[PDB]
Amino acid sequence: DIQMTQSPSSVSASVGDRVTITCRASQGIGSWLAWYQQKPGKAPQLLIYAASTLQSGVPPRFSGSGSGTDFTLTITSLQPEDFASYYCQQANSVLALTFGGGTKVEIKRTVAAPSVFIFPPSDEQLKSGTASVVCLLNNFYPREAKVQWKVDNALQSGNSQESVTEQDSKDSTYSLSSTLTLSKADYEKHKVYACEVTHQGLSSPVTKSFNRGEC
Amino acid sequence: EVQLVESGGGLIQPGGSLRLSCAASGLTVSSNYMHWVRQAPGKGLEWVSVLYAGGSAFYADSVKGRFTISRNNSKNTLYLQMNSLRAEDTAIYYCARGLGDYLDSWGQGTLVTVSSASTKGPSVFPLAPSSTAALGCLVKDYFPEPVTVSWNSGALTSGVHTFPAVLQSSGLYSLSSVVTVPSSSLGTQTYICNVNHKPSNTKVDKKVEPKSCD
Amino acid sequence: YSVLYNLAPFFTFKCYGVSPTKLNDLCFTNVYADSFVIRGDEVRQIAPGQTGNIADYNYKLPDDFTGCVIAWNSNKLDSKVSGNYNYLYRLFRKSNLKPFERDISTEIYQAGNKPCNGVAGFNCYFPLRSYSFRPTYGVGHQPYRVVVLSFELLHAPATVCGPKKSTNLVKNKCVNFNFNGLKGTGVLTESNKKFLPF
Amino acid sequence: QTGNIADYNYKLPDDFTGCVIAWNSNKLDSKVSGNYNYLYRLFRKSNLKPFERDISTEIYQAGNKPCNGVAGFNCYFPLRSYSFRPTYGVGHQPYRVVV
Ligand SMILES: *[C@@H]1O[C@H](CO)[C@@H](O)[C@H](O)[C@H]1NC(C)=O
Ligand SMILES: *[C@@H]1O[C@H](CO)[C@@H](O)[C@H](O)[C@H]1NC(C)=O
Repeated sequence: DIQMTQSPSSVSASVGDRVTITCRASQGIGSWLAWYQQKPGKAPQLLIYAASTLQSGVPPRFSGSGSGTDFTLTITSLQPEDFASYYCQQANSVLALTFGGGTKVEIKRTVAAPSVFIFPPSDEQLKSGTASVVCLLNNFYPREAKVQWKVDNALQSGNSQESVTEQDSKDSTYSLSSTLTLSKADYEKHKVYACEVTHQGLSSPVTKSFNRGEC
Repeated sequence: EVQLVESGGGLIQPGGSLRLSCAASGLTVSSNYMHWVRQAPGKGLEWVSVLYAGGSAFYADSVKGRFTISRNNSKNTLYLQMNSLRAEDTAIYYCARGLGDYLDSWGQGTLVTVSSASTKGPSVFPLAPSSTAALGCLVKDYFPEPVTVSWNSGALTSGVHTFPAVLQSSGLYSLSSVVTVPSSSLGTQTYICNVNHKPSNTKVDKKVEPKSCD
Repeated sequence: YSVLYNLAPFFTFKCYGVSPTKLNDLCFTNVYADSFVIRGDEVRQIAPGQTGNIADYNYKLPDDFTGCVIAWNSNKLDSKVSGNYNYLYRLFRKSNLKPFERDISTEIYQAGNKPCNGVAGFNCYFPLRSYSFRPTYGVGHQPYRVVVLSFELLHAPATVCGPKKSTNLVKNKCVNFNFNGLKGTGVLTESNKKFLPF
Repeated sequence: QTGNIADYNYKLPDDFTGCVIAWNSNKLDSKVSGNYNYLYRLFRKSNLKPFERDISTEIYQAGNKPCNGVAGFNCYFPLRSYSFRPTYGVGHQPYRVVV
């Protein structure tokens, strides 16, 4: 019953910007503290060993310390290679069992306008009895990507799931796709299926509309 | 100068028996402390088991002591015994060492996947680009992880974005892959997506081309 | 043992093998006291069978152990804002040892195949670390002064016994007196005879 | 007999006639987190008579300060919980005793 949760869930910052992450404990733990950098595709690497002393093979600019139940970590001179998940493990004195949810940091893309595309379901999938409608969003920033669906000019809720990729290493972009899953019998009941996207880079919301059967 | 390697992982039925191996390069396993950590997809890392000097070991509170630790000092390696596998046990395994309630060096990692449900092939559905352009392929109803999607047998790499797998309400994974192509090459270049993963041993090739009306 | 009540935050007995009701009448020929400091979040570590970071490395309690253990809060004595570094604990060792022994040797730990030969380098660290304590810690990180009490039953002539002598005397009345074990009834009367000191 | 239970919980007279039955209940009455449903008494003002049940919840008073129904200075709770667990030895193993 450690009951630790890392807040905030996600932040966005770039080179020369100010960013920090705070990890707190529900119960009083001593001066012991540690931080880990978890990136996909390989094992995570450590940051520090003691409360203030760093590791031999880590940048010297990582800063983080605390005395009470609240701890924080921040970076002095941000680099593009330090964008991974952050985790905290202070102490347990018996088995070292303490961790939080985690926090992922992303770098800006000058608030790029999203590229909105709509994918109609294939005829092969319609034979199986399931219709999937996918609204594609690409080359956008920040996370405020609305995929608010409009079926026959009516509101839809609790029928689509969103997936976000990791940031690219070349151009540092986002990628979001939401799939609208419905039964075959409900697919031909309606005619108009559309998804609208609201973004900071767009002055007005952009809606991509396709019709079932209608050219 | 120090590197940790893991072996023995792979697909296994629930309730099976398997022994893991982890050899330390330049380190004696009979002296230092070793730690085991797991990380199921969708959530963070979680400690598994720890070994003391000898005759004592502590496990997780949720589990009922289903891992037994056996260490041989002659081979300088470690052995673990799988017992009473469940659906929640499907996670990545990292070989770790610890000192002073701190972790310094971790291995590359091995995968252990418990499949209560049988392995099924992936269903590929094309995503025809309607009249730059966006096109891709849809992978639905596949299990278990992972799958690798390549375009034109790896020739097409610019603009390819493989979306992470999501868990549906039926317990099956769904994945999408798209690529941004200018509209001037829609009718001149044929684009194919490769969907294949070794758990199912199914090789599916799909062609994506635009078409009139729907 | 009648001075047992001195502190309001006094912790319970949790005696192992000897009930606190019968400690007064039972006699122990030898009493051994072992005092050392333990953090507040492993106060239950001192028990036979139970292992941990300190149970099998600094003080092991045998299964056939008699006596009791006690603890109390002392967070306002051995704590400072700067930090206390006088107390040291051992962390790295080859294996567990026999109970009831003291270890003084603090040689360099061997963890890798290549020996370090007393040089603090890779695969070898100092096993002796300090108790970092602050007065702003939580309810599980206070320095607790703990003393371990053990006895020996049937091993030597016994001298340590509780007070059972009724705390008063009788003159000019026949009572069932108990003079160091013998029970008799009679009136205690002054005698004119001369008695040798032995 | 003299003990924690033989003095304050259950006594058997010298002229008692009958049998004592014991069985291991570690496979049934034990709990992984500990069975606290069964409790025992450790503090009483005087020795308990045989074939007598003590159901008083009064706080035992050692000093002159009145406990006022709660524990504190020279005041302790006579009722204590058992430590019945299946992963421990005979001492923590519950036994079904019928007299
Ligand atoms: C014996 O002791 C008494 C006093 O206790 C004394 O008066 C008497 O003289 C003693 N007997 C002899 C033979 O000295
Ligand atoms: C019965 O109650 C009285 C007080 O009313 C008490 O003095 C006595 O000790 C009790 N009997 C036993 C066996 O404890």
